[PDB]
Amino acid sequence: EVYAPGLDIESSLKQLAERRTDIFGVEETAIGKKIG
Amino acid sequence: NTQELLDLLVKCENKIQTRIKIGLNSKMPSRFPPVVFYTPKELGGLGMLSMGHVLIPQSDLRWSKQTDVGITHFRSGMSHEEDQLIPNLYRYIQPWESEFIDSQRVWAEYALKRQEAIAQNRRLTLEDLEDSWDRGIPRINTLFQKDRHTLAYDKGWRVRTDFKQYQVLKQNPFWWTHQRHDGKLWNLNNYRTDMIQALGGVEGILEHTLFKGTYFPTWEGLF
Amino acid sequence: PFQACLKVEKFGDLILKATEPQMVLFNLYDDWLKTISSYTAFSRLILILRALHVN
Amino acid sequence: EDPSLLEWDADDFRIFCGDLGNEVNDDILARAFSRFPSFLKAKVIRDKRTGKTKGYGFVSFKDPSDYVRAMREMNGKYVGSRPIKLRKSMWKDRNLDVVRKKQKEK
Amino acid sequence: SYMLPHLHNGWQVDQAILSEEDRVVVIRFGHDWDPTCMKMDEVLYSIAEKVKNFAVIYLVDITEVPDFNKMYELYDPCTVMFFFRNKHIMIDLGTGNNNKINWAMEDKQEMVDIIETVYRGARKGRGLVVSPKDYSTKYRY
Amino acid sequence: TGIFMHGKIPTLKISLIQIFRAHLWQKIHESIVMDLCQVFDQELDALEIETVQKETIHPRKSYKMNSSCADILLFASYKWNVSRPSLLADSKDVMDSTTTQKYWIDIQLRWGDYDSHDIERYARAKFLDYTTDNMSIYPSPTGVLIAIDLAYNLHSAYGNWFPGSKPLIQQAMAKIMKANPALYVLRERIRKGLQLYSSEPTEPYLSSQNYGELFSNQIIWFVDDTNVYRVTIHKTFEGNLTTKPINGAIFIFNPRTGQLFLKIIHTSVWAGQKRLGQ
Amino acid sequence: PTGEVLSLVGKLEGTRMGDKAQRTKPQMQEERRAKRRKRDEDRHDINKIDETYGVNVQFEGDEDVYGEVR
Amino acid sequence: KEKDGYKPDVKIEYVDETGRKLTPKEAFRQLSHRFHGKGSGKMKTERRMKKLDEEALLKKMLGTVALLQEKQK
Amino acid sequence: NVSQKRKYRQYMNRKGGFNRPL
Amino acid sequence: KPLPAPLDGQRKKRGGRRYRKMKERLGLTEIRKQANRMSFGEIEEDAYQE
RNA sequence: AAGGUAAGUAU
Repeated sequence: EVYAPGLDIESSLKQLAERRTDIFGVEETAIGKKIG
Repeated sequence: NTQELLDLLVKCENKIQTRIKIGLNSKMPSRFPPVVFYTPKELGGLGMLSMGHVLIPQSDLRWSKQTDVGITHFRSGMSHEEDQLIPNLYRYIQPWESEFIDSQRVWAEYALKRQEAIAQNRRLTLEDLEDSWDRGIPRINTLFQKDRHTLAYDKGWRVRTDFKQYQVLKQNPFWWTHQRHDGKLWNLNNYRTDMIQALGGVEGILEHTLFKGTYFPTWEGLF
Repeated sequence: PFQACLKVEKFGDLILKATEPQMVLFNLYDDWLKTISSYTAFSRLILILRALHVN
Repeated sequence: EDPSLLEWDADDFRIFCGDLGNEVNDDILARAFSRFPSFLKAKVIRDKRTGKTKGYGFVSFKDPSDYVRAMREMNGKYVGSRPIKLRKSMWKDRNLDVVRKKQKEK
Repeated sequence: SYMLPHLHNGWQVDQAILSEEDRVVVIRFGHDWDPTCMKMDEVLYSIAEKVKNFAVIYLVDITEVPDFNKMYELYDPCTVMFFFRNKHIMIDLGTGNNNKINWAMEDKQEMVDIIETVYRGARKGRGLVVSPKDYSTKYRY
Repeated sequence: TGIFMHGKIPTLKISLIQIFRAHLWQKIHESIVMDLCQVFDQELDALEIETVQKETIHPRKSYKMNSSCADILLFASYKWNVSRPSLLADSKDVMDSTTTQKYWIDIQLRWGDYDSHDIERYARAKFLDYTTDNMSIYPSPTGVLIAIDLAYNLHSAYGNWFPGSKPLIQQAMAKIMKANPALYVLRERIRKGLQLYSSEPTEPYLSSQNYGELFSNQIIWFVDDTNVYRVTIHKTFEGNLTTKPINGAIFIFNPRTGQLFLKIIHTSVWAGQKRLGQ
Repeated sequence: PTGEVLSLVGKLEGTRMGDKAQRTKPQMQEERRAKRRKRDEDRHDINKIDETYGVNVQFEGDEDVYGEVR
Repeated sequence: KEKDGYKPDVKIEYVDETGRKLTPKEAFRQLSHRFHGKGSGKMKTERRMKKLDEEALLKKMLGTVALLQEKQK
Repeated sequence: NVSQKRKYRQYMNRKGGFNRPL
Repeated sequence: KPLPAPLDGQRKKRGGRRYRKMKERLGLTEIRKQANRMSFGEIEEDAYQE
């Protein structure tokens, strides 16, 4: 299929959550904050 | 009467003119000559009817002619008066009170003519009535139309034309009256001639339209 | 004057004979061949044909 | 005037390849295009001095079934830059031209 | 939700673009966590199903692959480079930089038309191609 | 080409490169220079022309801004009297102004705009600039430069003249610009690109002269439309008339061809059931 | 002046609405009069399928051709 | 001045191998063929010569044979 | 009235000289 | 349902009578009758008759 | 500031 497998989707979502801390992580530090 | 209406119509007219200009090129013309936006589509132009007052510059009102004897030059807008300006829409629109008065007078005259011709053992003249041509809020110009017997069956088409907005998916600006039912109330024939001659005449307009780039003198009859 | 063909029985019979869907060959008049001038051959044929259309 | 073409006449199923890049067309490209096992022909018209091909080549195969298969197999897809076009080779020899001229009467 | 394939390594994107045949490789540079880039990724996802036959979308992260940031001057969000047929195409849409679309398309159909025009131009062999819709103005009014 | 555009206009740019495709500017320049050379060679007797040639003009020198390379060189026999430079509209001439054995002719291919279409003023300015310039190299100091405004389609010239050649050059320019091959092709390209079809001609619906000249026509034929649609009608006192079709033949004739055409078709095929005349 | 269309408020007092508004004229008035005259002539004059193939005749808005108001 | 010349008789004309007055399209075709240094292809030349032969045959001028055949029943 | 054939220069695809032959 | 790939148009290899029959059945014969040519001179209709 | 790099082809 065109879309990536489930593992790749999970990794991408985890990376997005780790980077964008506005709606993920313990605290909302910044949009591009490495650590929330 | 409404100054705000004039201001808004001129503003949106300039909006559309700027839209055409940006469609032509990304930048904005320093002068933006008005020959393109007002030459009728018959002569190969946008032919935008406008209610504004833009004075055509005299520098663009000149034209040439490469005759065999010599290259002659002319200037249509050389009159010692105000600079030539494209006439606005209201200059050829009958006032509404004038429309009503003319309608009353012409209908009275038509009734008198019909009463007189009833004793003539024939239908109405329909030729001497041409003195009342293109007059009256009702379609007096179409009072002699062939479809009148067909049109007489219809009653109260105004409400149907109004509800056509709920019927037809496209907006109908002419919902005040139906075409070929109340007749062409507005006579817009002299406007084209006035606009083309005030722009510098046919030759003056064509002087900037690559017409001289074709050897054939197709001033008339060209397709 | 194409009405000469309808008026003429020989061409009138050919009109009935033209009921076949296939194309037919219509030879020119012998008067045209008999006439020396081909330019005036039509005029001689037309003069007779025009009178035939009238009567 | 083309003795080599006579030697190439052994394979009947001859196809005309067109829209060839000057550097794109090569013997290796023909070999990659030689899908069918039958012997191919990599000859393409080119300049006498510089060797710049005009974009027209001819590929000869002894199998008409392979001819038909390759007619739709390699239409529009080619390894190099310029996409390939395939046409039925209307090639004629001088004898065929003379025969056609003689028979042109009717 | 950004489920399109993404280049974990920079060299992987290079060989992925190199491994193309009769297809257009839309490499969308940027970061998924950006909001405008998120909108662009959503638009690309919407397009992907309809034009997967010839248009392949393959996202990449600037932080993950910074070696290509200086190659094509990747210093804006939402950048898109139609690297097709191993040739960076010249897509002109009334903008100063006619080789980079660095903002999310307002409508999906416009992007589909753009990508099919790019495919036609690439197949024709020309290295440059224009857009039917100029973007010098945003048609704000 | 030699068309200057201010501000990038993609529509105008693409239209211009379509109109001027395949080196059309160089082609029209070569056409005009060849026409001038042929005209000069034809009338070389009264002009005392010993040699009428052209220099090894660089290919890009056709659309160049400055005519660094002269177009046509003309060497006479012994001497050639040339007057002061002027425009073609002038009449007075004093040939004693200069005496040279050579002469130069230059053709300026220009595209006139809505404000820069003044050919005469452009001719004067261009002659003054090119003749008086270090970069421009003219083998002869005496000559005339010609200019053609393609958009205006206007011919002009400026400078010196050969004795008695000024009306000759004017007539030659008019005749060439009337029916130049490349110019006619460019005009046809413009007509097609702008979708301005040439005014349709009027067919000679008259046949009185045609009837006399019928034999003069190579091939001619006439067909009667009513004959194909002719339907025989029955007659009955009470029964309805049977206007059944007769045949499909149109009673075609061709006296100039020495025969006639009989497009015989079936009556039913000629006229179907409930088939109108149209 | 050509840069933009000037507002009408500045030149509002120049003239009136419909200053040069002229009514229209009927089309083909002479032809309609001729048809009416011919019809009237015929009217006052009145008041006061062969086997041939070609015998049949050749059977090849909102304007009153007769030019009479019905 | 003093150059009492005469009205020139030189007119625009284009001459091919046969000397017939070419159409402007043919003139431009010759122009471009000379410019690029090469003419049309073999098939185009065959088509052109076939068209020229057809035009020559038409200028020199089949119903007599038809009439003779129709004479016999 | 006579008119000889008109010659022309082959500027295109000519590697013999940079300038057009005369 | 992915959209078809817009391949470059390929003309008919050989115009057949059956292909001509389809052309006779479907085509632009009626549209060609209606001439879109417009006279250079002004028409009798108004500016915005439509 | 700009919204104005034709592409192609081997050197």
